[PDB]
Order: sequence, then C-alpha cells, then structure tokens
Amino acid sequence: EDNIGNQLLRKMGWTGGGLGKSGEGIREPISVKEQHKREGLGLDVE
Amino acid sequence: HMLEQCINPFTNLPHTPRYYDILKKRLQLPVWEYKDRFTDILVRHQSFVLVGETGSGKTTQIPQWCVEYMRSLPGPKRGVACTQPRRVAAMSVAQRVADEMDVMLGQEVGYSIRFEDCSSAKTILKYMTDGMLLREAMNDPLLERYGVIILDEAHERTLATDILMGVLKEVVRQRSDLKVIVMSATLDAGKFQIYFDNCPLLTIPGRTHPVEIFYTPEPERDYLEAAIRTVIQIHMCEEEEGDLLLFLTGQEEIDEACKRIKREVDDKIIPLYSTLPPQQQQRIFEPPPAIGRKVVVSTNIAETSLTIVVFVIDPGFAKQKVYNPRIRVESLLVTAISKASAQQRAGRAGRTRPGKCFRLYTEKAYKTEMQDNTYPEILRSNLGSVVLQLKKLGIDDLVHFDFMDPPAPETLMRALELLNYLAALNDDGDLTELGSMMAEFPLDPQLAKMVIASCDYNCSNEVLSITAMLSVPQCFVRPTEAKKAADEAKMRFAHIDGDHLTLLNVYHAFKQNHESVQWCYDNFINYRSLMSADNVRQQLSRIMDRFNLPRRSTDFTSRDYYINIRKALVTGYFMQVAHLERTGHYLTVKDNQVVQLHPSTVLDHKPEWVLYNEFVLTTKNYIRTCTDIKPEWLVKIAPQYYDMSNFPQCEAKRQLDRIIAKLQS
Repeated sequence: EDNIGNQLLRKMGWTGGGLGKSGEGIREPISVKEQHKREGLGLDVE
Repeated sequence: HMLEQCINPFTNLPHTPRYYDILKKRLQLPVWEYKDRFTDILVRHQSFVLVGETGSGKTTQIPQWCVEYMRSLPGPKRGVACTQPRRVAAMSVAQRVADEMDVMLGQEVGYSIRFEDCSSAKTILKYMTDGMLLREAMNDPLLERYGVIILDEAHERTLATDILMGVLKEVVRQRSDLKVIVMSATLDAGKFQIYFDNCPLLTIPGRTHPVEIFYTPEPERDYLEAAIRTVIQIHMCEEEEGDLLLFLTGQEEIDEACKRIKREVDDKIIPLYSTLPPQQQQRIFEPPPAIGRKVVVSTNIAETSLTIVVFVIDPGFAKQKVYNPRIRVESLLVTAISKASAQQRAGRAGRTRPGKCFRLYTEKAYKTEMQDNTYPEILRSNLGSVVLQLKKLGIDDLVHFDFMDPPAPETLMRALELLNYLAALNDDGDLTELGSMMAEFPLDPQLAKMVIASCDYNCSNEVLSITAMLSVPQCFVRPTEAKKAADEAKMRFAHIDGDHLTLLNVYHAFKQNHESVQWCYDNFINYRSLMSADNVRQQLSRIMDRFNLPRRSTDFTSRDYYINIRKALVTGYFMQVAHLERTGHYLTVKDNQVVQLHPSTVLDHKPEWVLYNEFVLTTKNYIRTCTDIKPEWLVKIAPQYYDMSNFPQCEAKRQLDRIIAKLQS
C-alpha cells in the first residue's frame, strides 16, 4: 500500500501481522454492532 | 516507624473535630483490614495489582497510605499521583480526601484535569485524569515528580490508561525508586499481573449484598419507554423504602426521561451527567422526601466511579466514542454494554442492603449477545493524539511497544498518516519541530496545527477563540419545550459563512457584554460554557507566549478578516470536508460517506464545499459545526492530502480537477 501511513509503519519495523511486543495483536479492526434508534437489547435477533 | 504526635503534620496544629468524625467512618472500610498486608507488599516490590470492589475504599484510603509512605522516605519530598478516567471522579474524590486529611483542596491534596490544575507547590497527593498524567510525562519522561503512581479504575481500560501502563512499564526499567500500583474493580483473569511481570496481587473482599436480577420476558421495542415504565412500577409496587438508579446513555436522553417521569407521575428526580454543573450534581446525595423515593437518572458515571440506592434499572446501553479507520470516521455511538458492565451496574443495588436490578432485556440476550468484557478503548479509538505524545516522549518504535492489547495495524497507520499530513511527522516518521510544538497543546492534533498555522494568516487571536469554544460543552441552550425561541436567539449570532464564525460571534459578544449572566439568559447562551471557554483561551494563550507564537488579528473593516479565519480552519481540518452533490446531498471527500448538514447549523443555504468539525452518526450521517469554504483553498493549503495523482476518482475530484487545470492555464 502506497499510503503514507503504511510506509511510516513499515519504517518502524512492521513486517506483516499484528502489533505488540510478540506480534500478538489483532490483525484487523473490530466491528461495533449498530444500534437502531432506541431498540431494546436483543430486538435485532428476532 | 515515624513519630506521629496527634497533630496535623502539615500545620503542626491539632486536627479538627470533623477529622476524627471522618476518621471513625473510614476505619470501617474493608481496605483498613489489609493495611499491614498492603504495606508489606509496597515496601518490597516495585509494582503490584490491588483489586477491590466499589465501596471497599481503595480510591480514598490507598493514596493516603502512599503519602504516609512517601513522608517516611529520606530526600526531596515527592508526590503521589492517582489517576481517574473521568474528570468528575478526580474532582469529587480529591475534595473528599482533602476533608479526610484536614487540608484545603488545592493545597496538600489537589486535582489536575484538562484545563483546570487545582494544585500548588504544597501538593503531595494529586488525583488527576489518566490523560493529564500522560501529558505531564512529555516534559517529565520518568515522572520524577512522583514516587508512587496509582492507576485507578484500570478495569475500564481507557485509552490513556492503557498507554500509561505501557509507558510506566518502561519507566520502572529505568527508575528503581518509583512505585506503580494498578487498581481494578475486577480480577480480569490476572491480565494486569502477567503484564507487569507476574507482580503480587492483593484482593480486598467485597461487602456487597445479594442482588436479585429481573429479565424481561421478550425484547423491548423502546428501551427509554421501558425505563420510564419500570421507574413508575418500582415506585408503587415496592413497599421497602429505597432509591432508584437508572442508567442512560447521554444528557439529551436523561433530560427527556426526567421530563416524562415527572409528567407521568404527576398525573425526587435527579439527573447526573458529566457536563452538568456541580451545583446540581451534588444533589445525588441529598435525602429522599405513600413511600417517597429518589430516582437518579444518570450515565455510567455511577457504574463504578462513585457510590450513592436499592433498585437499579439497566437498559444495557452506553455511549462510546468509536473510530472506523477504514473510512476515517470518529463518532459517539450508543452500543450494548458488556456482561462485566452489566454486573457492575447490578452490583450498585447491593450497597446498603439486598437490592434488585431490572435488566430491560431477556436472559438469552444477556448470555448469547453481550460480550463477556468490554472492548479496550485502544481497539476503537483515533490514536493520532496518543501517537504524537508518545513520539514527543521519545518512543520511536510503536510497533513493538508493549501494549496490553495492541491496536490493529490499520488504526496505527491512520494515526501516522494524520500526523504526517499535518507535518507533525516527516516522511521518515520523525517528530518535526512543528510536531513537537503541537504536542504541547492539550488539543487534538487538528486543533493544535490550526492554532499554530493561523499565526501566518494573521488571525491567531480569532482561531484561539474558536478553538476555546470547540473545547467546551455546548454553548447554545435549547430547551425541549422552547426550540423556536432558542433557535431564534442562536440566529442572532449567525454568520452567513457557517458555525465556526458563529462561535466567534458568541465569544466576542460575551466578552463585550462583560461576562453577564443576564446577557446569557437573554440570548439562550450557556454561561458556564462561556466562562469555561474564557478560561481555556487564557491557558492556550499562555502556551502561545511560551513558544513566542504571535497572537494577531486582521483589520475587521477588511474583507480579509473572515476570509483569513476560514483559510486558517483548512490548515487543521482539510480532511473533514464534504462536497455538495447535484441533488442536495453531501459526500465526504475521499471516504465518500453520504452526509447531510446537522439541523443545528446556522447555514441558511447549502454551500458547495463545507468543512465540518464533528461526524454525528445516528440513523443518518450528520456533519455538525460546518463552515463554507472555497475548494481552491483546499488544493493550495493542503496539497499533500489533495493529491490529484492519488485522489479517488469520484465527483469531488472532477471539480478539483477543473480548479487545478485552471490554475495552470
């Protein structure tokens, strides 16, 4: 990726996987479940 | 052992009668049974973890014991620091501990929050936000002002707390005398232990009564209606005297509920949020008034930060500020709490005696939908400000930095990308002089760059005022029952070019009417927000003087007065621009998010290009605080971001291509 953020990350020694001391971090950002208005918890499932 | 005559060691005078009345009460806190065991660990280990439930007394008593430890050491008297995730917690617990030590708040005991340092040279115990302590480390890498640093409320896993744990783990490898204490309300499977090299653990048993949990038979269609329905059903169908605690997500949701609860019962309501004035906030402690009861409609401030209550209503939601690095969007979001958060809300009912928690969701929704633990804030935050402070601290390698939970690599890319676009980092990742200067401003990197760059546009005075207004709560008072009157008063300050300049008009008129409270009432302006903005502006101006950044204004009689201020906004917020589409919609540049102007804007027309301060993510996407700008300014002021060789080919690039071709004619 020619993005400047990718380059600067590669210049810190990033080699491919997750971050951290042992490379144990998550390799993709997490997703937050969307809340529709004031629907009570669990209403989406049904 | 040190000689302790029955006098105040800070005044060499006998203690007051109130000191001994408070001393009798806190000696009954469960932590005091473990003072010798706490002392034995503190004098033999550099770091350890202290787990104790809410109400055990860790927050008030443990830092006082560490002051006792510091006073016994020989040499220059260092202080004790105890961090709190919430600025309201730091202020309230500092005033309480100041009473327990019989000293004035701001003297021996003080607090330090962003834009309000209530400490002096006599301060030896300071309750501060975790963000403020990390801020102090930039000018004090080893935090040599403190001999004991206490990270409280570590279970909430705020971004600043996680960074501090990573910084402090590096500091103790270089300072041998520093004591670090990580305090948490839950065990968290010994995660803090393993992180600090299998350090000791001291657990204080909880004194919380049994709590009955009630689940709804089916999911609720509207959790606010269920909350109002449950509040009135507790009031009449319960014979045990008791108070109510309702957890809602934000201020608007609280005032709405307090209004409807009053209307339906009339056929003690106590709000509590962060920006609520402390005069109204202290009403949660006043006694209750057919059984008369107290209902506290609060946010998760009361989940663990403080204690008050036999019945708890848990809708199961909280408001979090999340960041999507894919589309570079940061927004406040209402989201379901964790099973750990739910247990902490239910545990607040079993304080005085056995209580009841009414969870407005089914049992299967609790077990099969709610996560066990809440995501660490570092996994859902914009890291640009944290990365800048770390590089200023001297930490170059953020890949192998020992995070407790490392962030995703894409989130760190966006942080490095942001700082490079602002010229805070060069193309080698090195901190630049401009970046080092930006790190000293307690602002977002976008605001810090905006302030510094405005000096060249000869309008740093006006950007400084706007920056102060953007750093305080909402200045426009808009009562629900008087929207038309409030909006009419707001439009008296409206600038045709948008909301940023409208904030400037409000500040200028506030000053020229001599900070009048009656003037604020007349114009539906929040007096407390404006006094806060005035205080913030003074402090930011003191940072300007330190770096010899000139504070300048353009001639007001000139057309360039408002044009220069709008150009200055682009220096910091060139990445938050939306382009008007042929059919009246707005599309954010690059990221191509479909947005519309927030209804609160003063814009009476839709400019072709708007710069916005805030992304509001509800049912639709709104951009709030918007200013009319010229697209030519975008390509001239921030060409590294508006790079046409790399710009995505949407409709925004088509208009930008014409401008750049016309520039080269």
